[PDB]
Amino acid sequence: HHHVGVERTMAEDIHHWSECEAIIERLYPELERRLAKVKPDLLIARQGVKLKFDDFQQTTQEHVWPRLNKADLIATARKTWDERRGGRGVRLVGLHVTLLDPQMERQLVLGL
Amino acid sequence: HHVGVERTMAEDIHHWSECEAIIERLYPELERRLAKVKPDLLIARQGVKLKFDDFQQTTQEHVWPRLNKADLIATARKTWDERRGGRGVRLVGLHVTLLDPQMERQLVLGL
Amino acid sequence: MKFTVEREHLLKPLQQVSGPLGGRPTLPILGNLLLQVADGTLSLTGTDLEMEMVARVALVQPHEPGATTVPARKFFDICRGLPEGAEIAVQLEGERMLVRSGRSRFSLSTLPAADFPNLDDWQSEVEFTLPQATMKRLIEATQFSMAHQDVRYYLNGMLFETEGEELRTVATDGHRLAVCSMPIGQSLPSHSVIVPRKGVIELMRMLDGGDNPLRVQIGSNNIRAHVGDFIFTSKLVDGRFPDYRRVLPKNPDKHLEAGCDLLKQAFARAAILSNEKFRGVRLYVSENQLKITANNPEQEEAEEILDVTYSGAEMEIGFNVSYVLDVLNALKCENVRMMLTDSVSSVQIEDAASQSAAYVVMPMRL
Amino acid sequence: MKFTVEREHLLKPLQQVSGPLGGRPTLPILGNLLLQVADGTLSLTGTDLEMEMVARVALVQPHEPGATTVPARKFFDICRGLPEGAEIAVQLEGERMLVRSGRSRFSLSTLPAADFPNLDDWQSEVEFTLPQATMKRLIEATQFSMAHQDVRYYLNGMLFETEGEELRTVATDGHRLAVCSMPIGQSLPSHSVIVPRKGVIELMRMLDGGDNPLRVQIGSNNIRAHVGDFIFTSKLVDGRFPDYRRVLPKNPDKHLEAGCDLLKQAFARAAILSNEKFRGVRLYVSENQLKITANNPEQEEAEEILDVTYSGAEMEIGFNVSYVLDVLNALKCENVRMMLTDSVSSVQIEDAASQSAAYVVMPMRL
Repeated sequence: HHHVGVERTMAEDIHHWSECEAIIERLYPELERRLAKVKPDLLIARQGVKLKFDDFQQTTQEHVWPRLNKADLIATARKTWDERRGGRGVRLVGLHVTLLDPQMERQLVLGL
Repeated sequence: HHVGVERTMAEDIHHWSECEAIIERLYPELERRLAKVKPDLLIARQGVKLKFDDFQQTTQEHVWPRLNKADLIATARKTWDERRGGRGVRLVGLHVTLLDPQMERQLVLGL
Repeated sequence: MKFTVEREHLLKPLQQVSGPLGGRPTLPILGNLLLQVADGTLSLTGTDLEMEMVARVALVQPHEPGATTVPARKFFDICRGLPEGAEIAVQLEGERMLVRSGRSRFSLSTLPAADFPNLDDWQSEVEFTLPQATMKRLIEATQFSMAHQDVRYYLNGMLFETEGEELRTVATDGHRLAVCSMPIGQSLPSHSVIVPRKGVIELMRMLDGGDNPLRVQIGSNNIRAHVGDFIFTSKLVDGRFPDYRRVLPKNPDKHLEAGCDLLKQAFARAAILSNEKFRGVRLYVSENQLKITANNPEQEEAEEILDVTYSGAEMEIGFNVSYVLDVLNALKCENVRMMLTDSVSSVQIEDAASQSAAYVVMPMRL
Repeated sequence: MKFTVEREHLLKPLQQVSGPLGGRPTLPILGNLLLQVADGTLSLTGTDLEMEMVARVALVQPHEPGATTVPARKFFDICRGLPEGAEIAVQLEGERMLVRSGRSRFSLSTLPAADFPNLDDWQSEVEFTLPQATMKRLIEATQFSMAHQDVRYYLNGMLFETEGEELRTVATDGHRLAVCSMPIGQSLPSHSVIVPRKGVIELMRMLDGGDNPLRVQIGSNNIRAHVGDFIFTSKLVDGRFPDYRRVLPKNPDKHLEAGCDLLKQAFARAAILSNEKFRGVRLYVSENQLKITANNPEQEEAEEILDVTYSGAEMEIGFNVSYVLDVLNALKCENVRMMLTDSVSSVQIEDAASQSAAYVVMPMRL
């Protein structure tokens, strides 16, 4: 599987959703630029967000989404933020996608 | 398309045995005539004709796949018994009808 | 464009609109359905550019307007393959349409709504409504006689003619003609149009269970049929269709009557030994009797003899037995009447008890 | 040769002996049925030289002995086309077989009986009887996994193996294998033969709900199945079938159980967006979950998530989805167990609650 992602480790931990949305706003065009390098139509299999907390625990996941799309990334972040942060500071925010997989064309044989 | 043979009688016959003896002599003749145009002797129908002393006649034919004396005799016998009505028979005929040529020409409505 | 609809509200509309989508498509968009959310309605449109079928689905659940096109069969197969009762959430997300239900998620390719063919506006000139089942009997009675790919393009379809209170269909392919008419209980203008055969076949896909009325509108160049929430529109065909009145035998003096099913079964068994390509059978009509015979290249033969009612001159005539059985299968009545003239003239066949339908079949040469 | 039999005593027998005949015969006679009147019995036989079906019909009506062959489909269509209850009188008349009923007459081409191919006779080595439904289960369980036209000719057929009191069928085409075994309640000699795939299909044609048991005779080079008044015979394939044991996964340490139907439907929907040619889907197993994904050259994708029972290490493996569906359609049970090893090794799939059948499917590379 092929992933493309970008992340920012903040100078200082953040504690407020507005800060996180603001970092997402600066990362998005960087992810777009990176992904456009390799997939100019921005078509992907999945995308999602990574938050790494001040204890170095993190949460990520991706969900199906066909392009790579800031609105959806922000929505995902806000839910992960609410919900997983658990009052901790956030040290790093990451956005990523996973590309659609290459086609499977090789069927193995039982070797009779 | 028909192939047939017939015997006109000198004296009218009134007995089935005399009919059957005539058939016995016609049959080879018919086989020969039919073989000239249809060597496998495959036909559509065959049958027999009787002409009567009152100038009427009957011909009785049915589906049968080859010229065949036993079946002609059986047909004749039936015709003899059912149709002769005590009249003299003045001619005996055997005949076949050949399978028809294939139909291939579909006409149009002329729209 | 967003909507959520329960699976069973989407299935029949999806089958209906994926419907004009015959075979493999020539242009990719033609294998797609156009989906449009506007107001509280989702519309789905399938087209092959000659005709189109549109279904409307009320949206009771939250939605957002917009439109796109998606591959018709895959969208249907996804919806169908979801469990009964599934709530199907659809949303357009750039060049993909997301379909989600349960923990099933699919992303289908789209092509822009703006690129979908919109059969252009026209005004209806003629309209009439009738039971679906009446339209279906009219079409079923004649449809088999439409030409397929005759160079006479106006034969590759079906005439629909109104006058008085009658609606009639006529179809012919130069070998045979079928004409059926039914009264539909309203005053109609005298008008007729030719609907292309594939439109007629599609109209037949649309008609089924014969509760809802069918409203038909006919324009100068288009026909539209509305049944429930479905709307079928087809172009019409130009050109001067044959007049069936001139095709009917002028004085087919010889009249024979027979059991429809007896006749049909006899022709069907004779057919087994008819020429596989040419399908010729010969009919021999004599006092109260019909003999049918067939024989083939392999020198096999069949003969059927039937009692019929017939008291006219003896004659012999040949037919393609398929043409005859198509007529007898379309008639499905108790007794038929065949009306004959001579061995090289067409025959007219009708239900002995009804003049609603008539068939004319041109013979083969003996 | 003459007999007279009522229509309905002929129809099934004719249907049955026409089984081996399929399509476009290679010699004319192979498109014919051998009919033989002997004693109070009419025998009908159909063959393709690899196998034959023989049906015997008692003749209660007057008959004369003899034998001939006639075109199987024409003779069938004639008898089927005659009215229900018709008495069909048959007599051989030179070349040509006459068939007459009511006012219908047919003459069919013949080929000489002495000329019909006989699967000449031989010595059963194993004889046993079982319920028709049991044979049907064995065959249905595995037939889909037979190879079709592998150069390894012994794969294009099904192995029948008697061990102990069990009969077992095995099929494989190199990508997957199916094995099913069932108790026959009779001590049986250890023996195994390969029935050609068309013989397996025919044997399946033959089997019917059935009161009657199936008697099976296995020869050196033939198998015979007798059910009521029908006797099927096939040649066997003379080759060495691979040992199925060596292809079973050696140490499946991962065990997944899932509901069979929910699994099948999830695969069936993912399959919609799998590559039309290669049909690849990816399965990701993790704690009590299976995720199936598919994506195609058109850049569409599907994902399904299912709860399953699984506590093993996480792994991903790819499969041709139509192979997995085939197995699931064959198992048709409540829960399935899949035993895996790693992404490049075969999986074994069984009914979680039965050991009667097992399936091994090789994966696709990720």
